[PDB]
Amino acid sequence: SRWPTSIL
Amino acid sequence: AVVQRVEIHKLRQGENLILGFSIGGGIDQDPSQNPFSEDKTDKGIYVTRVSEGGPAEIAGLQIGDKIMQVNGWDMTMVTHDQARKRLTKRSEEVVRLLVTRQ
Repeated sequence: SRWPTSIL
Repeated sequence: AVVQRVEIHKLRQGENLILGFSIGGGIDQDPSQNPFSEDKTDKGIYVTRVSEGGPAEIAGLQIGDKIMQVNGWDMTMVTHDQARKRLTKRSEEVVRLLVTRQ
């Protein structure tokens, strides 16, 4: 929410 | 923490070369929100998820690993997007990660 993650 | 060196061979998935893991962190993010770091001032790039059977898993990457370098490029003081871009260069099928693991 306040800490995005990204799929790689 | 213990230093590990992993060599990921990306998988072709449509037009893209994918790595099979997710990242959180970066100098532009709130380090206090990182559930994986020992030190909550650590603004580094962390592995937040690993796809079962994917390139990252096969290479030995584990959830919670801190990414120190990708192909010799320093990852300790980059933004989240800069990290994403470094890991996903379409011209690079093989990426070597220097990580630390608790």
